[PDB]
Amino acid sequence: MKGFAMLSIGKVGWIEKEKPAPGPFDAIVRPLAVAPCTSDIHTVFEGAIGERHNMILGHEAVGEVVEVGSEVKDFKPGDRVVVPAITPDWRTSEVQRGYHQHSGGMLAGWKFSNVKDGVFGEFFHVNDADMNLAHLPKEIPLEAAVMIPDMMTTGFHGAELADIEMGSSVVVIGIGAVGLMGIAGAKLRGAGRIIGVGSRPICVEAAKFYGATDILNYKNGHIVDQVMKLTNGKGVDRVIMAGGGSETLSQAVKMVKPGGIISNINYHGSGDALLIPRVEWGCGMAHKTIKGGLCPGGRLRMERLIDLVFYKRVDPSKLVTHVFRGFDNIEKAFMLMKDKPKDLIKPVVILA
Amino acid sequence: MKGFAMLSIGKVGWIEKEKPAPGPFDAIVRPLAVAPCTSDIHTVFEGAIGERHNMILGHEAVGEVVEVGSEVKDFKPGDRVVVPAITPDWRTSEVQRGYHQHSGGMLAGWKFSNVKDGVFGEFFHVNDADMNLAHLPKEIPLEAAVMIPDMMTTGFHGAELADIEMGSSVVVIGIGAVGLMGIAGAKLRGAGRIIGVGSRPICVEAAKFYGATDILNYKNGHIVDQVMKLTNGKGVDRVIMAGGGSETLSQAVKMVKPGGIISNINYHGSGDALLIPRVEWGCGMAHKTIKGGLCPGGRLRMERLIDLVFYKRVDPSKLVTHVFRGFDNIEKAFMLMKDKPKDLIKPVVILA
Amino acid sequence: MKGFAMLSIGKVGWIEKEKPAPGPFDAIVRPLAVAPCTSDIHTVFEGAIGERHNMILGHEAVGEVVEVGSEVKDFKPGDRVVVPAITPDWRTSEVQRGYHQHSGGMLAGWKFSNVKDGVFGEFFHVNDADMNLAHLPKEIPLEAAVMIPDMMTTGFHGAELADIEMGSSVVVIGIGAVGLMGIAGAKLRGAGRIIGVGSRPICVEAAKFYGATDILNYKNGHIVDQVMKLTNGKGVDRVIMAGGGSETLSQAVKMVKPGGIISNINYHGSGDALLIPRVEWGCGMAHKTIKGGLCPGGRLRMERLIDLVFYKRVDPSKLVTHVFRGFDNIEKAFMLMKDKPKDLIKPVVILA
Amino acid sequence: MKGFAMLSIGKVGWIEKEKPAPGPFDAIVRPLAVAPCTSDIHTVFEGAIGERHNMILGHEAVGEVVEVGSEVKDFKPGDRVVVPAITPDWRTSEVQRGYHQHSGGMLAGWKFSNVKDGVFGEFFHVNDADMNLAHLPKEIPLEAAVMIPDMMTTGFHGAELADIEMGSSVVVIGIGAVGLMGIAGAKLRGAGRIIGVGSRPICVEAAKFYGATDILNYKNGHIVDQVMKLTNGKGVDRVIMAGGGSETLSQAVKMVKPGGIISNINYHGSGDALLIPRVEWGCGMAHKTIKGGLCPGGRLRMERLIDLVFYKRVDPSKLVTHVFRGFDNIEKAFMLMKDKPKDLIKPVVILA
Ligand SMILES: [Cl-]
Ligand SMILES: [Cl-]
Ligand SMILES: [Cl-]
Ligand SMILES: [Cl-]
Ligand SMILES: [Cl-]
Ligand SMILES: [Cl-]
Ligand SMILES: [Zn+2]
Ligand SMILES: [Zn+2]
Ligand SMILES: [Zn+2]
Ligand SMILES: [Zn+2]
Repeated sequence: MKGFAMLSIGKVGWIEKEKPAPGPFDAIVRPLAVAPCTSDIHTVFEGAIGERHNMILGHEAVGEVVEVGSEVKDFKPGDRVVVPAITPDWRTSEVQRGYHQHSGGMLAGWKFSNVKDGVFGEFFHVNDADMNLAHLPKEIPLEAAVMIPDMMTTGFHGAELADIEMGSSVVVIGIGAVGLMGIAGAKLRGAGRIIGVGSRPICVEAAKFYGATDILNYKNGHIVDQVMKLTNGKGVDRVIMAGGGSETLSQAVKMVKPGGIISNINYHGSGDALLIPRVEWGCGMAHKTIKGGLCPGGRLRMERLIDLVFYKRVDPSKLVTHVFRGFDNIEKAFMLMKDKPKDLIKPVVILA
Repeated sequence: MKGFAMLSIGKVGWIEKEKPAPGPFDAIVRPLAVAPCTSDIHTVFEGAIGERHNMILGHEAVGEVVEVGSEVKDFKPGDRVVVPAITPDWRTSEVQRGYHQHSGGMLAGWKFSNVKDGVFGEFFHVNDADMNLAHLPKEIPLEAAVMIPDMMTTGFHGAELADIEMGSSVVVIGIGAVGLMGIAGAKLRGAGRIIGVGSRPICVEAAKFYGATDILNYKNGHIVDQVMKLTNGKGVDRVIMAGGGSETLSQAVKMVKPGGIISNINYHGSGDALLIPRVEWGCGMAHKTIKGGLCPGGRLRMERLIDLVFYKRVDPSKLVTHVFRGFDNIEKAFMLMKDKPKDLIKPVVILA
Repeated sequence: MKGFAMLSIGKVGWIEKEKPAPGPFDAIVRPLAVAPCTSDIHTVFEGAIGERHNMILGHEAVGEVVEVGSEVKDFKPGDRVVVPAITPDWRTSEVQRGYHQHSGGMLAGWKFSNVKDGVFGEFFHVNDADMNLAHLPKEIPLEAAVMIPDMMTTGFHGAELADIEMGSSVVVIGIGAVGLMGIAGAKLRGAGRIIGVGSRPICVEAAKFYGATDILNYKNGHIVDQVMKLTNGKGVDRVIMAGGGSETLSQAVKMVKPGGIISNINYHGSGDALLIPRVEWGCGMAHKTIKGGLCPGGRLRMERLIDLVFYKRVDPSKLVTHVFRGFDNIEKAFMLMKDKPKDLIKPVVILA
Repeated sequence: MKGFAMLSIGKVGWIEKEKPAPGPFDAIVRPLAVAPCTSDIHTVFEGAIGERHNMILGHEAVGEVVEVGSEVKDFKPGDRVVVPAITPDWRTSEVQRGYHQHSGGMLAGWKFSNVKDGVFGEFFHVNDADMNLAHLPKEIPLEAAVMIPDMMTTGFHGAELADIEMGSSVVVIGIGAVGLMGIAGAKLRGAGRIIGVGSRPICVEAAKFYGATDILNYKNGHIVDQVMKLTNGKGVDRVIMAGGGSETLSQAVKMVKPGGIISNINYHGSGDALLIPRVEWGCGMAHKTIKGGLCPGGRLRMERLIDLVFYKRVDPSKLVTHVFRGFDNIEKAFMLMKDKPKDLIKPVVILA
């Protein structure tokens, strides 16, 4: 089979690999719709998580079950499923500890396009079908469904980690796909004011649609100053770091109230360190908590988000600004995330 | 001054009381809009809180500050305010413990028409204005605003206590005003499926408006059997108890999943005890946590709920089915809560 | 092989059964030390979990692995291991929800002597050896180690659910083995005053040993009255229910502060319902949270408790008043739990 | 009256000041025993929190009330009291938010020797006596009690913020007085393995006494390698940062497991930023939570810590390596904190 792979740092291309076969608990799946992630740009062009050789890319897919192992009980060939970007080995210590994202080591629940051939191939392999796949309700369009495995789970996790109080104020820094789902998640956790930070007009409109009550641009002056101005010097209860550089951490510390929470869902891809401003962190005593977490995955996570879409709590289709037909256009969609045109949020490639 | 009072258990009527004066930290407030609460029906007629003599009733008001003590800093004569039903003494050990609702004793945070002349007078007294009042944006209509002091803080507290997971299923038993804000709160906490329980058509329509995806009627079979058939024997993740008898707890225990949470905000004003079904509570080992709390009050709570209304996260006006004008209709509005018309959710009396 | 079995309700005896064989992920273990649980007495003589036929009793063992399936990686024949009383199926929705104790159904994590042949046999079966077994350090005596599978995890879970604040006052109702571990767990969570409730002299001394500052005996007045007296009317921050009838629930509600928490770890094998006193539960608004959970099991839990024993944070050997040797003494140990004598806390039978 | 004070950055001396008078809620207290804090060293000589002129230093005292305001109810002249280091204004939004340490602003709950004359004078002023004083039981000697206002509440807060799981592993970096209480606190939260990092023999002995099961010295290699060695490369569940420079944060991140928590209580007094290592923090996605908080104060905190001392949960007397008599020796003790002789942990000056 063919797949679109990372050949080595800085290099991508189509390659040929043998079609994968399932273990007793696994599934072979055919992608029906897929999408490229900013994370893969980081890993390919920034070397953000080490070198790789001929690793098929991509980890956002809706698919058709093509075969299952003899122990798989809940899925069968022909079943349409949503595939989480995160597909943990479930029988590990980290799972017993409550962190499947890290089953087998740091970030190891994220297999596709990390330590496993991704979804940009004619077939891909899913470990532990029964624990890691969710059935796709026919009422959910492919384009929207494909926003669930990564964009929705990541953005909503930003809002979960934030431990938002009802009616409290939230700043979401960065309004790309993850940030927009951060705003939406924040809204679904009962935030009052939601201040989005960004400027691409299509992101700004998306942001308002998902619940931002205010939009700040980096031109009306420093973001921190603007937030202080909007809040009369009082700052905000929560900050979700969804994009930008690592100087965003400092901005977040400077913007939040003492006792607030800063939630990072941003995949930082470069730099040796992230910096915490000493003084505004109360010299370590301001109770400004800093969290940062890989999105949840697995079947339960998908079914929960599926329910959120099915019952129309959120509509992730607005994230999808580009849709292409055809296997080969995986590459086109991939290059789209690299040069990132100004009208782009998320591309989806339809394969059926 | 005049005030509408409980003369004694089973008796209400207008009385003449001396106009209250403020200590250095207090404000005197004149109401602009008020509403009656079901809980005052309990105390007046079921002696639910013991005997009382000439206690002015009511604890749901938006008002205007008339005078403030020499130590009051943030409010002055003229300001329009939302008054929480719960107005605690803030210098107590329960406050250091984090439970203002019980400052000075169980439920002691609730003073108005509990241990203090309530808001159905030409004027009323607010202890600690700076800590207990919040400015009312002019953008918010009185009939919506008056839903904040009690109905909203109560319904929402049901959803908070419930510790809702994003996408999880919630049953709300009882769809009166509080129950309806429970449904809204659940949605605002990110609930997927929300199953409301109750019959009154007008409540039913408000329940759908606030987020209910299902409405269960007692008399289509016992509620637990209905919930099971809806959820294919799986049960629900959370139950909020907002109305009905004490048998409601057993129903909750039976329908909620192990590891689930049952959140009560209902006033149970009759019977010696509530019953937990031993077997369905796993004989004590089912991790079915049971919680029950008085609504938060104070300035912060009000300010937070106000932001939710102000940024249109919730529209409380659909709670109001009856609007009266003039100080005299307070009586009519109160008795309306006693006989409970079919078309009634919540009555409001507009004064100026 | 032979095992000591529940022949049917009210009847116990030795039976012959075939030696179990392991699946790919399982282990066959031989007991090196075992102990009887009060829970089994309820099962056999009160039919508290339904009738059973020839079900081997017991679920507290330290053992020697004698056989492992082909997929077992961390355990091999000859390994000395601590076996948790709870051995869940790990690949289930309840696990993904964070509740292994309920994997596959309410309490389904508890297999041994519930839905599965228990440890009172020449051999027994442990499902999922890698997830469910823990290595026993040679430095821990068998009799101490066999308190870990159940007594310590249950008792400590009582303190965990109690969510104890440092320096706060805790009452533990019932000072049998579980309550004594409740006392120890509470001290290890940083409780200040710990008030144990019981009368048996041997349990009384042990309670003191594990950290009780006060021991209350019903012969000195109503427990609630006594707690109110000890706390000069203020009550206590937390109550752990570890023994007594279901009337302990009412006592616990009446003695805890508003905002407090009541943690049940007691197995109520009798009655139709537990009763919550209405008034003292603030008619549902006192923020008096009621929790109740089956103990955690599996490998992580065992390994954490082992560390606590290993580093001398707790000494569970004081739970052990009777040490027998040999399989026959299993029956003697069991019956000892039945007609519980006055010098008895926990009996242990050492097999090699 | 006489006071020992910071004249300006890098300068200390005795000065004469007006004896303060109480407001209606305040008390005037004379010190019976005081201790100096490393924090005052940072503020004076590193100008860590900015310029100051004639600010009486010190915020750790046990004292006798010599006058109260007309509104003070629970304290009278002659009463012996433990005075918390943190004495917040209780009627503020931050208190409503649950963060009294920052009442009126970041760190503002900390008044003595921050933005108010401290306890190193013949008298000092305590705002809101009834909320901020605790009675000293006669059973507690002055030297132990004076460890409560700061050392104990700070070290214990480190363990509380760390959210320790029972039997889990903890590294405490820095074993001066605060770190030693961090060790004790962690043991009182049910920690299993506890690894202390530090070198001074007297601290090493105290660390063992308080619960450290291992002790690491910077001399024997990089701390992170040492910890990876003690833990078979698995790292630890929690890290408490209680001393050292800011490079400690990077150490803590490298040391802790994914899903772990890092709790800072160290008062950093120099440098622009603190660095988080990008890679070891999973590029922002390792779920390695960073916390950092000023110690709780107020009456309740003191009362709970008094219980821990009274009921012999912790014996803070071992922190006191130097006791001097006489008011003038405040200077002696303070200079000890500057010079840090190898046998010093905490000095105490007895004034009665
Ligand atoms: Cl096509
Ligand atoms: Cl006051
Ligand atoms: Cl096998
Ligand atoms: Cl003993
Ligand atoms: Cl060990
Ligand atoms: Cl005051
Ligand atoms: Zn991605
Ligand atoms: Zn009410
Ligand atoms: Zn048992
Ligand atoms: Zn200090």
